[PDB]
Amino acid sequence: TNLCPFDEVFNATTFASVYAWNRKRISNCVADYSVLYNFAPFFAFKCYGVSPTKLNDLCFTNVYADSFVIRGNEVSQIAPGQTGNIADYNYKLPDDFTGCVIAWNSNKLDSKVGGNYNYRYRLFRKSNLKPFERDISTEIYQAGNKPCNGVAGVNCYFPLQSYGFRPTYGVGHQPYRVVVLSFELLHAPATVCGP
Amino acid sequence: STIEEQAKTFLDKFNHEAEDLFYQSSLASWNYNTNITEENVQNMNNAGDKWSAFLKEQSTLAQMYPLQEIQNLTVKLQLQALQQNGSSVLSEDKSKRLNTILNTMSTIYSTGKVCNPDNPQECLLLEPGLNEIMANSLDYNERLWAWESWRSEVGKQLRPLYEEYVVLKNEMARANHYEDYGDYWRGDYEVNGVDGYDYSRGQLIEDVEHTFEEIKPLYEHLHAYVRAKLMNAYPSYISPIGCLPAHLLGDMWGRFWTNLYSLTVPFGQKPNIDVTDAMVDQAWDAQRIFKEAEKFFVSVGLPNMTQGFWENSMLTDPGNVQKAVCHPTAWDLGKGDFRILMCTKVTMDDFLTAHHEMGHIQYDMAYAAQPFLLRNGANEGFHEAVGEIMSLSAATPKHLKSIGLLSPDFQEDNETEINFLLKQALTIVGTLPFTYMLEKWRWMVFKGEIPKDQWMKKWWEMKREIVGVVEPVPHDETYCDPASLFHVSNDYSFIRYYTRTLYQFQFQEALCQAAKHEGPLHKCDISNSTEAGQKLFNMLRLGKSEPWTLALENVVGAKNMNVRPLLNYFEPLFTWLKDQNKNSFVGWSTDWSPYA
Ligand SMILES: *[C@@H]1O[C@H](CO[C@@H]2O[C@@H](C)[C@@H](O)[C@@H](O)[C@@H]2O)[C@@H](O[C@@H]2O[C@H](CO)[C@@H](O)[C@H](O)[C@H]2NC(C)=O)[C@H](O)[C@H]1NC(C)=O
Ligand SMILES: *[C@@H]1O[C@H](CO)[C@@H](O[C@@H]2O[C@H](CO)[C@@H](O)[C@H](O)[C@H]2NC(C)=O)[C@H](O)[C@H]1NC(C)=O
Ligand SMILES: *[C@@H]1O[C@H](CO)[C@@H](O)[C@H](O)[C@H]1NC(C)=O
Ligand SMILES: *[C@@H]1O[C@H](CO)[C@@H](O)[C@H](O)[C@H]1NC(C)=O
Ligand SMILES: *[C@@H]1O[C@H](CO)[C@@H](O)[C@H](O)[C@H]1NC(C)=O
Ligand SMILES: *[C@@H]1O[C@H](CO)[C@@H](O)[C@H](O)[C@H]1NC(C)=O
Ligand SMILES: *[C@@H]1O[C@H](CO)[C@@H](O)[C@H](O)[C@H]1NC(C)=O
Ligand SMILES: [Zn+2]
Repeated sequence: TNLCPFDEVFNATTFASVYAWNRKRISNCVADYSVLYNFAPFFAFKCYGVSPTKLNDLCFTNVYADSFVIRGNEVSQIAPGQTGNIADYNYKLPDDFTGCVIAWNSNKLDSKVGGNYNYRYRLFRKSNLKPFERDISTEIYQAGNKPCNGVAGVNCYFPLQSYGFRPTYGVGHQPYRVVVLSFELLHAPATVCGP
Repeated sequence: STIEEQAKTFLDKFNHEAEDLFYQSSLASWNYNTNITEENVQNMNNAGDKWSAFLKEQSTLAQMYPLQEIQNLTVKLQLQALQQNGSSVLSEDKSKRLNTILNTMSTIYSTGKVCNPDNPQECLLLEPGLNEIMANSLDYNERLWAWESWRSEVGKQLRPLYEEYVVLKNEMARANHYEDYGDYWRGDYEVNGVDGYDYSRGQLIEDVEHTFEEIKPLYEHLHAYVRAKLMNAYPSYISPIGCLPAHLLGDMWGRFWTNLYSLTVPFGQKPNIDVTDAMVDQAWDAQRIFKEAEKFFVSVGLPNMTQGFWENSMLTDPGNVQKAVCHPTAWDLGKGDFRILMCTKVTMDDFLTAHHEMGHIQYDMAYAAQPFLLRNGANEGFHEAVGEIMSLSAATPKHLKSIGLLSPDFQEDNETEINFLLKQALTIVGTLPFTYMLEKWRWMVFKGEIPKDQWMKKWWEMKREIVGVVEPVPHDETYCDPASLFHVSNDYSFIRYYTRTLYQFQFQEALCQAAKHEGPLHKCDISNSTEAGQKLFNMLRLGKSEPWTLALENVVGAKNMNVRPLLNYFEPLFTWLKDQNKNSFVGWSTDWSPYA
């Protein structure tokens, strides 16, 4: 039996940034839900449309796992119907989103003395994004009524900004590794489910 | 693309960079204050230089969004803070001269060294030395020698620099669209734009004088009592109807009358409440003190403190291996970081200082959600007010009885209440006239109502008339007595102490009324009261986002600073003083002088 590899997403050495998050599909395998209940300190295990205990055995078509890390007081925006910097310009979830969100502290792994400036998010955008839409553009955001021609200056700002995580930060500014799951059903026969 | 959106986006960037830069600077300063070394001082200096350069660059770039076309009243204050020119608007030579003058004055004050006229080398500085003489000595001549020497070998060297400093600061203030430096200083209390909560910069003087007028009778009675009890220690140096000499006030400048309790005690045979022995005989440490104060804060509804406080904060002297500055301060590094630096000992004074610093930390945690520029008190007299009101409740006998440091069968007599009230009055009521007089003199000098040749004359006339203190030796136009104080040699304000003293008792009275307390206000404990905690937290969370008038009304229900709650605090002491002063004279005569 080929078990669903729910062991590389939760145990990766490095995680992606908020503005460019990884998405690895899981299919053609029997799913388990015990290798996920470990790592006892879990900041949030909320689910929408499904129950955690009921999630033991259901048949679906494809499972998507998205990997990124934000600060402590931003997990609240990984929920449907939320507005903010991470919801508008980084990751939007639909109002009919079905799945669960898992968040846990990662201060030991993702913090360095002197700062960790390898994790970046988008600050300003000209508009918003539809659900499940990414944008890796690095153009200059124009805050005025003249074009900057691609160089920072007056009314010209660099969009991305580093987090600068440090081990001495508070619980709201500490890094928090977040994994979301989306369950979809198609006309194809259901195969991705365990015994 | 209106100006409002350009200001909004610019403020967002500025905040997101300022958090990181200020965190770096604060961490460097904290490391220096814990580790006194050369590498850490170099790192702190580098971080401070980077922060100052970034602040100057952003302030220069933020001047292009005029205030007249922005209507939100919350981005108004951020842009007002960022657009302050300060010394920047000046020629390079003038700014260099101003900085040189300030550095020279600070160095002269810090490296002040007077020498006794008997042997050339045993000279004493201010701290220690002269302070110990002026605090713990009863000799008339030694105190006079110290008082005159400090103002003759330090103040004489500050007047030529102070004149040029006044001229340059006045020119800068006028160039910054003000009328004088005093108005620039008063600008902190200014409120403009909000209907019904406005406060002109000129209204400050009127309110201060109006409050001092009602202060006057209690201070007169306390002055008479202190003079009556000071004639016993100095039989042939004080007139029964005259003014108090300036070198017998227990302090170098007469700022506080605290050191006079040994001579002006009402009932000497009855000791004050001291729980140091009970603290020692119950195996108490710094951790227990801070846990008890945290429990007291949780008792009123305020939350626990972060897990990071207990690990990253130092509460004891490291030892001889390390060197740290033993000064109790509350640190808000930002980004969820809260630390307290204190060399805690097993003492009641440290027990109350812990409550003070935790009140500071609670205030800092209250407005953590505000933008960076608004993360401060409502005005310059709000943080210390919270500290005092948080420390006042901890010294009540019932609070000490509830936590086990007082015997359950300890009856409180009304004599100890009088002793405690006199102790409080010697340090709270005896400083308001001094602060008011100093600030009024500085304001009038900045305005120009006092010409350069009448500085000392006006200063001593005001001290004789308002405070009730007379110089022991005549002073001509070469001395600069105001410059001898730390807050004048170094550029700092002084009205904040008066304003905070008047706010703290308003806050205490409001909270005690909200706690359904019955009896005198000086016997009030706000423990086990959620209503007082909510009432305080309603104002604590605003920060600078609202005018201080609204913040004050959110707690006390009054639109303006008052003096009635303070007089209610000292009502039993006032009645006792009136009874004891029936055979004496209340008031003073300006004419009498010790050298007359
Ligand atoms: C603050 O209150 C606590 C708890 O007291 C309880 O709650 C009150 C609202 C009131 O209803 C009391 O009657 C309750 O007992 C006090 O802690 C108690 O103190 C008494 C001393 O008489 C002691 O016998 C209890 O064991 C304590 N309970 C504990 C520690 O859980 C505390 O003393 C009060 N603080 C004051 C009055 O300053
Ligand atoms: C701070 O100083 C700068 C100049 O150093 C001021 O900018 C000038 O202000 C005057 C005032 O009318 C204008 O005429 C100029 O056009 C401005 N620019 C320059 C380059 O001179 C600035 O206004 C000052 N800040 C405040 C709040 O007054
Ligand atoms: C996660 O990674 C750590 C680091 O090697 C490892 O010790 C742990 O066993 C891993 N857990 C799982 C469930 O893979
Ligand atoms: C800084 O303090 C720590 C321990 O508190 C230790 O590394 C050392 O005493 C100090 N560092 C240096 C470089 O002196
Ligand atoms: C002021 O700006 C803030 C920040 O966007 C906004 O939330 C608020 O609504 C503005 N004030 C008014 C009255 O719209
Ligand atoms: C504060 O901490 C104590 C002990 O750690 C705990 O009993 C109490 O519930 C905490 N208060 C809150 C509001 O979490
Ligand atoms: C204290 O109470 C006693 C008892 O009535 C009373 O005689 C006395 O006047 C009161 N005041 C003082 C200052 O002792
Ligand atoms: Zn304080």
